[PDB]
Amino acid sequence: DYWKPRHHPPRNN
Amino acid sequence: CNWTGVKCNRRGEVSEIQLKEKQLQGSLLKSLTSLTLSSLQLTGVIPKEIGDFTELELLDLSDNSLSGDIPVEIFRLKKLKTLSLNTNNLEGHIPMEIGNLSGLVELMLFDNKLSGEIPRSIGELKNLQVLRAGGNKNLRGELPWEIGNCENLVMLGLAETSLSGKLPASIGNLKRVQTIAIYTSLLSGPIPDEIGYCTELQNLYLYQNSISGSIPTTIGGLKKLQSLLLWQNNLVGKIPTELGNCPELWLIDFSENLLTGTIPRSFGKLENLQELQLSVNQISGTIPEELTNCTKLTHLEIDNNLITGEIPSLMSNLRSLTMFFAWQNKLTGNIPQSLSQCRELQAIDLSYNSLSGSIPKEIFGLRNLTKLLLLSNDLSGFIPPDIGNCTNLYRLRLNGNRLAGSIPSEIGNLKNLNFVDISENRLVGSIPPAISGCESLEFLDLHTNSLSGSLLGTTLPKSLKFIDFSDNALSSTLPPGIGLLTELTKLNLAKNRLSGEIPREISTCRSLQLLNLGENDFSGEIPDELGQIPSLAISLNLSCNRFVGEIPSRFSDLKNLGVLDVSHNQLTGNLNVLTDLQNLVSLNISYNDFSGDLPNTPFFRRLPLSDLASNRGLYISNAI
Ligand SMILES: *[C@@H]1O[C@H](CO)[C@@H](OC2O[C@H](CO)[C@@H](O)[C@H](O)[C@H]2NC(C)=O)[C@H](O)[C@H]1NC(C)=O
Ligand SMILES: *[C@@H]1O[C@H](CO)[C@@H](O)[C@H](O)[C@H]1NC(C)=O
Ligand SMILES: *[C@@H]1O[C@H](CO)[C@@H](O)[C@H](O)[C@H]1NC(C)=O
Repeated sequence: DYWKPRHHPPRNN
Repeated sequence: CNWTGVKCNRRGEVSEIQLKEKQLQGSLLKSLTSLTLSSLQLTGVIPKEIGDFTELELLDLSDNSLSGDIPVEIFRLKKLKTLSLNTNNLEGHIPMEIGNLSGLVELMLFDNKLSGEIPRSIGELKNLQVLRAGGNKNLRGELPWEIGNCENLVMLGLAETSLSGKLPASIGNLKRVQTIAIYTSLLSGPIPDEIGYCTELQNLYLYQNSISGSIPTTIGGLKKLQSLLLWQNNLVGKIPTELGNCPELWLIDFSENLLTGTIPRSFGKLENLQELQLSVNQISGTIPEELTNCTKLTHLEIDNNLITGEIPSLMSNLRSLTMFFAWQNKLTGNIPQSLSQCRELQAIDLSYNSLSGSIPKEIFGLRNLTKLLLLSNDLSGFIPPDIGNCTNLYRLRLNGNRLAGSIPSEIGNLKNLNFVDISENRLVGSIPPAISGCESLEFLDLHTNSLSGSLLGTTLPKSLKFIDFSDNALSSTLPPGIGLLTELTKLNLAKNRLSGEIPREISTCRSLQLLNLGENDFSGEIPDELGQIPSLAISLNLSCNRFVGEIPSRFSDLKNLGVLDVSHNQLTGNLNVLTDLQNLVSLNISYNDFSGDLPNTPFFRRLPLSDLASNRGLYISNAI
């Protein structure tokens, strides 16, 4: 099942 | 004729058949207008005989296991306004004869095994509104030019396909299209400027392709635009100023591209912007103050760019901000205290900048802040006592700054704090006993500071997993109460003034994988207890101390130890106790008083001869 629309995963330190 | 699931026309003939949400298996009245067999777990092919129901208008076979091709006879049904084949096993091409269904409105092919190209025939469907073919990995080829002829399209999605090439300029003819979703595909070349002709466009999702060129300026003339996801492409050039002209734009994600230039001041006019993600680009300039006029902003991720200047104080105006990521930039100046007027902040990451000054006390007044990451900056001054106020703080990283003074005791007030890294600063005095109050604390990194005084078991929480106190001035003895932390995976005390024996209580740290005691004043004999910790696996470093006596026989029991360094001590006797450790990878015995022969084995043969030369009697011998 293809993934629904999403934003760029945020990345913190 | 009504039992259930069967409906008749007025004239008395069977009209509609519907069955769903049952459980079944296996393969599957010429007046029937509507046929739904859906979610039936059906297998096999679609019988070509389907094409014989001439009055068919709806056909929904979706959410089954059907295989084989889509029979071309299916396209004989000239009365079909809905065809749902989605979520099946279907393979093959979309037949050209698709163009013959002249009244088709809805077409759902998504989540299948389909391959080939999209026929140039789709252009003959004048009533087509929704076409969703995504989630077919081998659907390939360029989007056909003829797509511009479907005048009624609202929804188009090809996501997670192998669709390649540039989107045709044809796309600008779709004057009613609302959502274009083609993401996680093979697209390359520039977004065509003609896309600015699609007046109803609301949502543009092109992310995770190879799209190159720049973001067309024409995109600012789309007045209904709401969400723009262009993330993870090759996009180049500056962000169009004209985007400030899209009153409805609530989400902008350009993350992971090549964009340069400046964040445009015009963004200040977007009164609906909730989320701005520019992360991982080349954007230069300063954060423009006009950005503080977007009152609904929850998410600002500008990390990994070239942004210079100071963080604007008018940031207090964004009262809904949950997340602020500016890390890996050129930011300078003080962190503004007014940032604490954003009461909802969950996560602040400012790491890897030039920020200077003290950490403003007010930021610790945030009752919802889980993550505070200020690492790698020029920050100096004390850690404020107000740190005790930040009730929900989970992850705290202040490492890589100039911070001075003692660790404030009120940090013991924080019951959710999991992870704390203060390493590489100027901290002084003792580790505060009150830190025993962080009941959740699993990771404590204090390394490379001026920390001083003694070290107690009562001083530390028993939930600790990771401890690094290395590179300090810590002194007196490693307390017996160290045996109280039974969760401790990794303990690094290296490069201190520590002294006395290693307490036998160390034997009760049952989880200890890594132990670094290197570079201290430890003396006496390595206790037998150290060999009783089967978990010792990653590393054991006893080097650069005063240890004497012999390697304890119990050391034969560390069957998992990969790295062992006893070097630069007064150790004596031979190595025989070590000879059977099969997982021992690295061994450093140099600068000791060892003597005796070692077997000729690839292990001992790999030991540098200078290592044997710094001992008393060590040599490789050959067995008789
Ligand atoms: C952290 O919590 C402190 C304890 O209440 C708080 O303290 C004071 O500020 C109030 C005014 O708001 C003063 O009337 C009071 O004298 C202060 N209390 C003490 C004992 O120092 C801090 O202001 C809080 N810090 C932050 C940044 O919110
Ligand atoms: C053991 O400790 C010494 C002293 O701190 C250090 O220089 C050495 O590299 C450490 N050994 C290993 C194997 O990393
Ligand atoms: C002992 O040898 C290991 C492996 O060669 C090395 O990493 C470590 O630096 C050495 N210890 C010291 C004190 O130099």
